[PDB]
Amino acid sequence: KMESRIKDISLAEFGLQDMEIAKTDMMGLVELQRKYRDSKPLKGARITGSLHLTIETSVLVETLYELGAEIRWCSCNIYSTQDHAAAALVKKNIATVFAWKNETIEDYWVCLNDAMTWRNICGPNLIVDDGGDATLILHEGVKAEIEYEKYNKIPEYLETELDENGKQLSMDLKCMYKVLKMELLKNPFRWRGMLKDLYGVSEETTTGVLRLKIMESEGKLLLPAINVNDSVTKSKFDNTYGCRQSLLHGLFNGCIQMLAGKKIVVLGYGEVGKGCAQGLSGVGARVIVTEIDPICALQASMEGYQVSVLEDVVSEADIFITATGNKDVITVEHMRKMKENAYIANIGHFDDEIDVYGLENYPGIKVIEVKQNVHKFTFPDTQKSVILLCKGRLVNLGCATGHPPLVMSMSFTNQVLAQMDLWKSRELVDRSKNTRFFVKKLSKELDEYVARLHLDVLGIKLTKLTETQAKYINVSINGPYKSEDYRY
Amino acid sequence: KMESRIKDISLAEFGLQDMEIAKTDMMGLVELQRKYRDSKPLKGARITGSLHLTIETSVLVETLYELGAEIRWCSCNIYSTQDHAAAALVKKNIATVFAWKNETIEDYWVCLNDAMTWRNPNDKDKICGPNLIVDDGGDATLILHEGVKAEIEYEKYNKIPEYLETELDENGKQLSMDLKCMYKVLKMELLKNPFRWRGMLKDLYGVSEETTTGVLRLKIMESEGKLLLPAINVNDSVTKSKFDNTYGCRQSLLHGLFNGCIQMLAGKKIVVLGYGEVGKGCAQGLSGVGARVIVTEIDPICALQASMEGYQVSVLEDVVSEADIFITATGNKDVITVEHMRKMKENAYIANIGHFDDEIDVYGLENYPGIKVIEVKQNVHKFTFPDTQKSVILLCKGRLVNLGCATGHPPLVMSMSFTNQVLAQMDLWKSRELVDRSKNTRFFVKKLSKELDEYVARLHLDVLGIKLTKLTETQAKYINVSINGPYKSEDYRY
Amino acid sequence: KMESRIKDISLAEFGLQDMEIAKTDMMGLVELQRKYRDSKPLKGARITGSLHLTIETSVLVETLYELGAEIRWCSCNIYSTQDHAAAALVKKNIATVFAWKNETIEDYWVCLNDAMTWRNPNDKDKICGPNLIVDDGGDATLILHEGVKAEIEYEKYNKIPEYLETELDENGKQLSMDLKCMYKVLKMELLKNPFRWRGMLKDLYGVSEETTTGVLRLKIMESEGKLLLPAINVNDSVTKSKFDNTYGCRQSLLHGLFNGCIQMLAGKKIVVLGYGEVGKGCAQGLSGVGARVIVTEIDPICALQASMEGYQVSVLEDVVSEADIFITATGNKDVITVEHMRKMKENAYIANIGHFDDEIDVYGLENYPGIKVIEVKQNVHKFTFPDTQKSVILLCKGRLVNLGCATGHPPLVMSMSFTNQVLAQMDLWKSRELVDRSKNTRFFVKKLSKELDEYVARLHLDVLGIKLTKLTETQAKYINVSINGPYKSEDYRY
Amino acid sequence: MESRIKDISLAEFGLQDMEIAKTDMMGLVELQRKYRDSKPLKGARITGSLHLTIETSVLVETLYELGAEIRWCSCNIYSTQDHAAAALVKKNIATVFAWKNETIEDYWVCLNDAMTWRNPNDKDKICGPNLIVDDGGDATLILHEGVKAEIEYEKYNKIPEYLETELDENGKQLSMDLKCMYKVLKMELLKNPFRWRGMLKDLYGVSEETTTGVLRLKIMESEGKLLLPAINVNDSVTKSKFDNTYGCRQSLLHGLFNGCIQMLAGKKIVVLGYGEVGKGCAQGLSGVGARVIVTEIDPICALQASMEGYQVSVLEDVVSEADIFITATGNKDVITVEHMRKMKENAYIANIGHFDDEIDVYGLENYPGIKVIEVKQNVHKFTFPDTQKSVILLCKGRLVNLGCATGHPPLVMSMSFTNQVLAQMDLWKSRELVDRSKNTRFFVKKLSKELDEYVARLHLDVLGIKLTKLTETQAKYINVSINGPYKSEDYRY
Ligand SMILES: NC(=O)c1ccc[n+]([C@@H]2O[C@H](COP(=O)([O-])OP(=O)(O)OC[C@H]3O[C@@H](n4cnc5c(N)ncnc54)[C@H](O)[C@@H]3O)[C@@H](O)[C@H]2O)c1
Ligand SMILES: Nc1ncnc2c1ncn2[C@@H]1O[C@H](CO)[C@@H](O)[C@H]1O
Ligand SMILES: [Cl-]
Ligand SMILES: [Cl-]
Ligand SMILES: [Cl-]
Ligand SMILES: [Cl-]
Ligand SMILES: [Cl-]
Ligand SMILES: [Cl-]
Ligand SMILES: [Cl-]
Ligand SMILES: [Cl-]
Ligand SMILES: [Cl-]
Ligand SMILES: [Cl-]
Ligand SMILES: [Cl-]
Ligand SMILES: [Cl-]
Repeated sequence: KMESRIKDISLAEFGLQDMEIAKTDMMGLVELQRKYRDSKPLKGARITGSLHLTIETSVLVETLYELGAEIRWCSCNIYSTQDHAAAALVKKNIATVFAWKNETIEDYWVCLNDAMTWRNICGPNLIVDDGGDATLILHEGVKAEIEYEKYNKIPEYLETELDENGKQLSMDLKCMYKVLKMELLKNPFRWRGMLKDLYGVSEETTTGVLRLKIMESEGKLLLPAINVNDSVTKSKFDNTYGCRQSLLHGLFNGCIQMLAGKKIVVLGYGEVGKGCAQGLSGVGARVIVTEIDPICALQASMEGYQVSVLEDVVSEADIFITATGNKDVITVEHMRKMKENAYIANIGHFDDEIDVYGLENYPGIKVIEVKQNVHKFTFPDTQKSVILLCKGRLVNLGCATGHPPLVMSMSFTNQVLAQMDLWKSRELVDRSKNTRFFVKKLSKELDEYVARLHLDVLGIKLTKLTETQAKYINVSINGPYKSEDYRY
Repeated sequence: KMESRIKDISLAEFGLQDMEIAKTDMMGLVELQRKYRDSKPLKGARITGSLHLTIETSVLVETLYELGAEIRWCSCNIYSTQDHAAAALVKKNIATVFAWKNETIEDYWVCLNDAMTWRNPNDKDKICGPNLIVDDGGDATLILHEGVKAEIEYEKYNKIPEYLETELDENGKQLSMDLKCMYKVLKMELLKNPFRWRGMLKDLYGVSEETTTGVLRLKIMESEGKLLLPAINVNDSVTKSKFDNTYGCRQSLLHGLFNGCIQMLAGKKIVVLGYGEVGKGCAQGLSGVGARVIVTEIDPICALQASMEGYQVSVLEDVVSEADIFITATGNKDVITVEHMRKMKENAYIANIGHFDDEIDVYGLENYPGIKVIEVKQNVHKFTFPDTQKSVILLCKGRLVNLGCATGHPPLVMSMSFTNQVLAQMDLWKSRELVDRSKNTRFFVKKLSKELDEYVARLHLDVLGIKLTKLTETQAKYINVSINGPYKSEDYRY
Repeated sequence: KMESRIKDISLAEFGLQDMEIAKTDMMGLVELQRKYRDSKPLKGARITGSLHLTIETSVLVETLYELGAEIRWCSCNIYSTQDHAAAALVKKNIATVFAWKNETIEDYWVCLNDAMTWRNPNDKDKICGPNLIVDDGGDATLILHEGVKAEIEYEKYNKIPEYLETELDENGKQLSMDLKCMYKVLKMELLKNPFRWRGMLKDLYGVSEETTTGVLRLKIMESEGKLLLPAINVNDSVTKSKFDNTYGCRQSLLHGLFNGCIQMLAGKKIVVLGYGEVGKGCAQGLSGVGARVIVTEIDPICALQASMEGYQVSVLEDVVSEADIFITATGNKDVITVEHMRKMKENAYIANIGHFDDEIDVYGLENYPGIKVIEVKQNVHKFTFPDTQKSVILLCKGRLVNLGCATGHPPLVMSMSFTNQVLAQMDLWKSRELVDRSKNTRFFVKKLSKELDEYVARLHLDVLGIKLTKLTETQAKYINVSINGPYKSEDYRY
Repeated sequence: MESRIKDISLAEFGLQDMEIAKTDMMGLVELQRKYRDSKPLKGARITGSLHLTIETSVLVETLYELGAEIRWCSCNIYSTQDHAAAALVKKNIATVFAWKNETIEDYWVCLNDAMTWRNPNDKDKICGPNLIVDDGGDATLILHEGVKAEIEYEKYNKIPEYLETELDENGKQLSMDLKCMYKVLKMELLKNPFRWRGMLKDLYGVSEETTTGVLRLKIMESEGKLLLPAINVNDSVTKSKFDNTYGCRQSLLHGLFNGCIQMLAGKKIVVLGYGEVGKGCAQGLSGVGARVIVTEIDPICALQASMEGYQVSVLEDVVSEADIFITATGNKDVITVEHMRKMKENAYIANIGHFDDEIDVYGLENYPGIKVIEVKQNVHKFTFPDTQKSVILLCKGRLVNLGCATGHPPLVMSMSFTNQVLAQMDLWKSRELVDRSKNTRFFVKKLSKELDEYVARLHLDVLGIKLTKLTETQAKYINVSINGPYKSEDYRY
């Protein structure tokens, strides 16, 4: 496909308006445009992006374009796209987009595959990823081509509708496999052909980084990678403060009830859980925390929160928010013990945290649409119901518009810097000898730079060290100011 | 009009779903239905309501209906109606509704007038008014009193009064759109029947007023001896002012800002003008998500309260150029002027949470010479001045942002406010016989008792799993109160 | 007793230093001194005070002195006196003081009686009483009323009444130490002069009551027609109840706990019994340092307020075995019983912040069969039950922890409370002539006006750099108030 | 030989507080229960330089129950709790040299005494400790400076001139701490010029408790001057994220409430430094209604403060209007005399960073014609002669939480001290690998994440925390062991 696939081009005007307003606070991206718009450090680069296509993301895409790159983009979640944002990008020819709000799981993988396809067929030079789906289709595509040549037929794991243990494959796996199968019939050298020109990936979130580290250990990582999620100016701000506002927005839109005085269980008290808890407390809720890490559990106590095992609180709590990045944290057996009209939502990257499949396929269960992406499930034996927000997917992006511009600018300034780093290192990626790669992070020098670029947004005034002071604490006047192990 | 005027009847199904979910937390109204649905304490009563037609309001209307009343309803703001809620009411024949989201100011007054019009049960042909009124902001009460004034002035000179035909006030300034459109309706009614409004007085037994601003208008009429019917101040029940006004807004304001303002609130300087019941709640919510609240206030006691909560207290002039967002919660007039807005910084957001659009000089802004306006989104406008080229974003034309850009307060707290409403309506209706107009031309404003105020609270304890302690005989005697209450003096401030 | 009784006069220098520092924030008292030191509105008045003798109280006493009054003072609690503050007053001859930290209950009543005793200015040999009383808790008011009762009963049978000699109450139970020691003083005074107390009535013009508990005792006397002098309820001024009671305790409780309890508050389950003016503040402070507050309450309205602030509301029975710390703020009796304390866990801390030691059954605990007690530190005792071998730590024998283990509320907020006191004393004194005892005559309890309540707040705005906004003529008219106030209705709850 | 303390009769009150404190110090209670029989530290001589509080008494008791002989001194002239010191000497747990309100001269004599041990083989001779528990780096400093002084003594065969002078290399007066330390080093060169180097033979390591002391250790490591192995206890997650932050949240307030008579609500309080400590200080101050203004040099920390609703300014722009100033930088000359002269009447100034350098106290006390008066125990009001304005300083610019109050509470100190005991056990168990016949560089290391999580587990029951346990599938999905560790080494919590 050389032209874009979006919902409505006429929404472009509203998108450009929001983009300009958003830029007031996205000073990091505005500075990169101002500074590098003439020198074009990314000239000639082909960038494919798999990341929530929001207004904030449009400014990221615009920044990459102003720096000389050609762009192809898709969203990393079926409900997160903002149609007016997508329209703005195609209206100005900044990028070729394959994204719309409320995609089917089938269309999600077709869009991702389209975004990965470039014309003279070849692939991208760089990848901006959030969740690891773009990275996954690449690696699984290479595996599928190896297995295809070995037996000279379509591999049986792609045609079966079951996994290795007899259980149904997830819809995401079936739809991806379906795309990989269609591509083996067109060209069985497609994916391995892309490797010649791939110079790296920037990964945005915790869950995607986990998938990258697993590949690194096993020696299966096929391109350089930069962990953007673990920059201080991303994990300590986006993950925490972003969700503090973003979760509330999502709950206010999907849940009609008052949060004050309710017992709200936050499962997981990591970077995201901490923020969720702050916001919920901020509007009068009584947060109960669930956690497996004894250090994180103690942190929750120190902030005045009760720490319990879900089993002891499931019958009495009013709302459940999963923020673990784990699997089967809320089971169907848990949901049956919940009380009438208990709300369930997820803010971790995938829909595995809540057993949504088990709930939808429960024998004789009744489901009704309460509103746009909010469903009420009623069990036949007890006659009790539970309300699920946007089928267990990211509520902050599914029921609302995700994090606001200021924090996304910090996350995206890191992305641009990561893309520039990977591109500037092209020459060192020699595949005639080195087919195996590692995950690295951006330096603390750049991490502090990202923070400096956003100080004027909030009228912050930094103090400057004197020569003597700098020497006393043993740091340079211009930084960095802390050790690599410092936790902020 | 004997049939309803709404946006879309097919949205009724979604409305009934939200109503059932909302009822999980609205235990006060659910209890009143359970208790009085058989005895019908309001049987035969004709109730007209002028109050934001939200899902929460649908449950209020349903409660009044289950208690035997016939209902006619309209919204008290052009942007607050939830079309699916309105559809649910007409779908089940609970009430006759005249309301839709995004009404014109002209249609607002026509809807209110329609809601006030009833067909005479004796002679299905003639016109009469309601027996009771549920009001929020005082507009239903205003059209009644101004209608009576207009009829007095009509008979005196035997012609349409000149104050209704002019488009200017007593000083040469343009009348507000709300006054022109109301006057236009009063004029049309003088041509149909010049005894319409005074005719309604025979059967009017009272009004329940929901908000601070409407109560102010009632107290002014009481002092001047111009109040034409009994009134109950629902806003000053402890279970309304200390919960709805404060905790309702804590959530409700944030919802409105999140929907209308795309920016992050954390670290921003947000000015909350007015630190009363509403301002206090607004400040709590804003702080809750990391904002730096600056407070403006005229009351030295309220100003000190703000300091004790860690907030800076300043005059708007000293903070207008640096602050990022402005929230008016004063119940006053011209708190944000055009001269203030010109000194604001690029893309500063302005919003109002007090009952009317007077707090911000919206008329002055829209009519500023050579100003450019553009719609950022549904009910959000960006105004750009021609000389400085700087812009300000206004949320829903300076009207209630919590109801204009969002869905207002959540069910739990509205159930507390509405349980008071039902009790007020039952009180006014039960006192009918004492309202003798052949002699008593003087009416007053009263409040519900503390006994009932505590009752409202008891009805909602199970929603949040609250467990009350019960006094022993000795304890009750020691603190000099009954085991069953009331537990505090009338002057207690909670 | 011409001369004072205090612990150590050499501590006077430190007291005068703290007084000057405290005055930086006590702008209300500093303004009254500046304004009235020349005109002496209280010249010739004899004032007896029964109120915690802290540095803050020294500035109150100094203010009354600069306004022309002669002063005699005692503390209203055996642990609250700050010896350096008492020394400062006697060093400068501002007042005659009878107070020291760690008084015995016996000495407490002797000090109060001494403070009530004055030398007749006409005939130096004879005795008389005060003209005005500054009271906190109602003990000065109590000894007066019980003294009059004792004299009536003395003349009736011409002998010492038997209720004063017995060590038991009407049901066989031991009298409280406070009753025994007061009775012992009243008995001595009947032997010196059986017309002493009734003689004081001739010149008594009123009492200013500082706290909730004392006001309750005044209202009971008012109903029964037993109140023998005019009274002003200072506690219910907005600038007292909404600041002192709430914000004072937010800091003051923490100070007390940090000094008496060695443990960390963060993450602990702390039960606050009573969520009134004081409880609300206690909860804010505790949350502020990471505690998990659980609330007990009998009032459904107050219970709901606690929920809205994110606190769990439970009955003590359901949380007594698991909670770590217990804080009583009810103004009630037997809220923590010995049966409750036996179910508590090892080294659970128990403290009280309500005015008297009745909230916790301290007598029952100290007299429990075979119980072992040990002093952990200055005014902190650990009690160990013999059967379970478990222990509970009690802070300063169940008396005011904020004043017993720490120094009470800080200057800023006490200045607001004490500015009301001075204004109350001036009011009572200026009304002398209207107090005619040759006639019926029932006395009542009244409050200060809102005009004065706002005045108190204005006097403290500069302390925190608060900038008030001023209403325009139009704005004042729109909201129907004077530009200079008052700004709210009498029923407004702030 | 025998201890030096204020009053032995206060011992009974100390033992009472120790037992109460142990209810929450479950980490130390568990170590005692577990290792009291096997005595993993048997035969070890431990010298400690750390605030002698009730909490510290439980640490000392734990080390004793594990078989060590102990000598102890405080690491600050105002932090000692006399009843705690008395308790240790009453039960013969340790030999103590500490009392509240020491003179700077006596502080260094106490530290030197604590470092002195009687040779077990030949009772006549002197030796040093095997292990050192340090907080601030003073025990580590006297050792290194003592070795330097002995090298310079033999070279020139005379007392080095830098020890006799009362001035530094630029003509400025030496700090009292340097003069008094030098005075002790000089006296020891006259008794025995091989004393300090003699201790090196048996030194197996030091556990450093605080940020500032770690900085001093890292400087020595870079320069190749570190003379013994070291463990950075301060950077364990169960120390920096709890003690530094949550400890101060309560501890600062306690100090201010005791030293400052004023109400904190509504006041503009400047917290200089928004690091681990600053964050906690700000939380507590906000908790009681103050309006916190933050000062910071780090753009990342500055942004963190904004996100919590705090204004971030340079001191110059807020010094005339702010009411209270709290230094938490670990830096030098953050509050100067020129700053204090611009402050308003009765502005309060306090420090919570480890040393008194953050505030120019020397400059203030020695200002021409200044008047000083004692407001109370360790609180002084200084009045400038030209403007007539005054500033109140809390405990001469030293740790206000420990100077005006009792420091952090037991729960968090148990977490910090459980790390200490584990560090001491680690250093002692590695003795054999410390071979000085080969002159190797010594480095600073940290405890493992396995142990860091262990410390947290030991304190879960104190607050009734209930941990969830991962299933086999879950553990595999997130790629961790069911028993941990649960996070990567770079994770910031
Ligand atoms: N009182 C206590 O009980 C206690 C407890 C723990 C640590 N400490 C001490 O507190 C100090 C700080 O500890 P930490 O762990 O927070 O250190 P940290 O590095 O975490 O924080 C120090 C902060 O100060 C900032 N800073 C440095 N110089 C500055 C200047 N001139 N102006 C503004 N900001 C400046 C740094 O950027 C940093 O954010 C250390 O001296 C440490 O020993 C004391
Ligand atoms: N408004 C937004 N636009 C784009 N990405 C977002 C937004 N809000 C959150 N995210 C990203 O989505 C990721 C989770 O999929 C987060 O780690 C975050 O970086
Ligand atoms: Cl619990
Ligand atoms: Cl490093
Ligand atoms: Cl229509
Ligand atoms: Cl200011
Ligand atoms: Cl002009
Ligand atoms: Cl005597
Ligand atoms: Cl005057
Ligand atoms: Cl519960
Ligand atoms: Cl054992
Ligand atoms: Cl030499
Ligand atoms: Cl030299
Ligand atoms: Cl500012």
